Amino acid sequence: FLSLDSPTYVLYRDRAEWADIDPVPQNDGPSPVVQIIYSEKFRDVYDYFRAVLQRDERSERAFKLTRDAIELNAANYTVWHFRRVLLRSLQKDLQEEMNYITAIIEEQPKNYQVWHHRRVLVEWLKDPSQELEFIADILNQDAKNYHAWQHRQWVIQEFRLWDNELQYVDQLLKEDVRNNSVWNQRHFVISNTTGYSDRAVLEREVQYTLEMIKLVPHNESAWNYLKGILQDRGLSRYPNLLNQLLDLQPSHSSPYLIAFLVDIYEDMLENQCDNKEDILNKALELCEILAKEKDTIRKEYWRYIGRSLQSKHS
Amino acid sequence: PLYSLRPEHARERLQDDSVETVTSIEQAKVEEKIQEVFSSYKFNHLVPRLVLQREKHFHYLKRGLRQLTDAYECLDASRPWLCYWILHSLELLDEPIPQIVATDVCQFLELCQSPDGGFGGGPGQYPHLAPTYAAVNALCIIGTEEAYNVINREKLLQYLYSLKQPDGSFLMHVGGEVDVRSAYCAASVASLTNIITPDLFEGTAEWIARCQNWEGGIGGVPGMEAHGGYTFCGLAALVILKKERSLNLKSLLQWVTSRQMRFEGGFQGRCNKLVDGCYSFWQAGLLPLLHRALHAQGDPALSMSHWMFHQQALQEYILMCCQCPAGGLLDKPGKSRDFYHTCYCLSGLSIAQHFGSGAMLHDVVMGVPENVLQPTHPVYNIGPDKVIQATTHFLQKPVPG
Ligand SMILES: Cn1cncc1[C@@](O)(c1ccc(C#N)cc1)c1cc2cc([N+](=O)[O-])cc(-c3cccc(C#N)c3)c2o1
Ligand SMILES: CC(C)=CCC/C(C)=C/CC/C(C)=C/COP(=O)(O)OP(=O)(O)O
Ligand SMILES: [Zn+2]
Repeated sequence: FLSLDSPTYVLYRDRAEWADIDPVPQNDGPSPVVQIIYSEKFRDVYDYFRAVLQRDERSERAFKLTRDAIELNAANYTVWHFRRVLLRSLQKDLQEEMNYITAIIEEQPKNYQVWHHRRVLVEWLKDPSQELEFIADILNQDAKNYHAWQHRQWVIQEFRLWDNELQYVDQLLKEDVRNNSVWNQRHFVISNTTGYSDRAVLEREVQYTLEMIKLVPHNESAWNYLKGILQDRGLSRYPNLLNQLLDLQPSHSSPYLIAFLVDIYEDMLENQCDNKEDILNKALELCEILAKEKDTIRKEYWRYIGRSLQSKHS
Repeated sequence: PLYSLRPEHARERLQDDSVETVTSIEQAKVEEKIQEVFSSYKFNHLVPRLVLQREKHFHYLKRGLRQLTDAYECLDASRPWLCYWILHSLELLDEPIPQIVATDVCQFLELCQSPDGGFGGGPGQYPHLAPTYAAVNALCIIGTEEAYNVINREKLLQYLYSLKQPDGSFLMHVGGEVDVRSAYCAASVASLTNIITPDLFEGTAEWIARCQNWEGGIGGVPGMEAHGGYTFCGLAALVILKKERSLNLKSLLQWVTSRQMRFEGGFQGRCNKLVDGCYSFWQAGLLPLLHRALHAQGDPALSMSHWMFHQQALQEYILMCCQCPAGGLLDKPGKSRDFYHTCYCLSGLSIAQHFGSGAMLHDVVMGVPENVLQPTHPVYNIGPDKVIQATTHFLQKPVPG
């Protein structure tokens, strides 16, 4: 009722309807460690939360108090737990609670507790009606919010709402083709619907990826996706890729293309390829160029790949 | 002399292919800000000297260990973390914990401990795996008989069982959520206190491997994007259970090494995201783990003196961009200091300057020699000596039941 940041907000020790209860201050012991000098509002709210928690008072005023406790520290899982106890015990309208959590997540989307609470509600009501849309609004403010994507995957898996997700992925990929979260979502939707075994789908996917790479040669996400959907069955299983990549090396080059080439060669050297002698050298040359010129930040890694490749193909 | 200041380094700046998106723009903004720090010496006509501000960082920590301003009201449910972060930072800086401080910390974590097992975020708070990991670790850094006895081992095992799921995962807390962090937290406290029963981690190693995805890294739960925080938790957990082999170690190695920023020198937590000082530990700390995993697998190509990441560059990023002149470390220039970042920036620096693969031992200390920190164990992130000492101590007692 009385907002925590309202001009007429009153501390709990000054509220008539709370005179009967004596607050229970926090016991940090005689010689405090990492002692936080809480503000007046803060310790007032928690001193009374502790009182209500100890007495295990499952009242409406207690319910209202948890909201204030949550607003002061949305990360206090103990308060969230007590609130869920009250929600059930007091038989509170859960849609009303859905409205409430919607609001708190908007305010603090990078918090574990607020999302878990929403999950519990959706689970209770067995209703995912507003999930995909709510998440889209959060993702519209932060396209890479980890909690939001995890909640989205959960809702889709549990209630089987796959039909329109690949489209949503395309929308966001168009907005920012560098959004690694969307590429992950793309792989999430495809592998749980059609799969990457249907050659028509693998075809479509590699063409799209190669297409995005032509457009943004230095976007590591498109590359990681191409590697991830092909490394499964082995890169050497696809003979045309090798040279096709070599085709855009004089123009669409990047240390990302060079590295994929090395990845294709080491799979070749591992699957009995013709002229193994020449390929091992091609690989060791690319490794050297990477470690010394094109991608020196990973020099230790590239010298390792060079060595290991020798160690087993010399 | 300094990798980040050489002229060739300028070539490492982002190439956006003239296609602008939120990602490229934000990566460019941070890069522009890091370039300023790098060039500030040439700009102010001073010869660069990389100095870790020990004294400043010490006061900051020494005080925080005792009291904090209302700025930390949001960590009222994370006090055992505060103990751990600070005690560990001081540990890395090689600053002693007066026995009177150690006992007060011990007494404080006692109040945090739940009657039913584990530790809560503060006095009277329900138990949770994150603060439980922090407390046990904090108590282990102290390493006295007093600290060790604080831990009720039978109840801890009991609490761990109450969180275990049939699919092998663990809940973070009762009525709480599940993700790979809980797997690590549980494995970490269980191993150190020697309470691992034959079926405690039944299927855990398998659940964690389900979290490894197409990128090569590990996500919070199966299907999620690869992230440095969760990947460290996953691999480290597996190292504890001796099941690292359950992962495609090669794609993981390729993933983490690619997380180091060619320009900044530090690490990002996810592909196409921004660098951040704390990932100097979560991401770079994975290298010692893979080095060990591969070596025990008999890998003949492993370096004899370095980890598979640019140690020099990570130390330059931390030393030039992550220190607050007032004390404490941080995400990146422009961001505010906090103990969490102070703890992991120092932990990360430690890793970057200390190599060890069996009998071999090679260091790399950028800047002044006084910068060298105490070594940290890549699995628990507490002193290797604290690890050995605590495990040896808890093996004197049998596993509960
Ligand atoms: C993404 N990111 C990158 N750099 C920082 C972040 C976090 O947003 C983040 C990191 C880890 C996890 C998980 N799990 C969740 C969020 C983050 C910010 C932050 C600030 C403080 N502080 O002291 O002001 C303490 C913690 C804190 C509190 C309790 C536990 C842990 C842990 N672990 C960290 C902070 O955590
Ligand atoms: C032991 C333990 C508790 C380990 C966990 C370590 C850890 C750092 C986890 C972070 C998980 C997370 C929610 C990241 C996304 O936040 P963000 O989007 O703000 O981060 P980002 O932008 O850098 O990816
Ligand atoms: Zn950080």
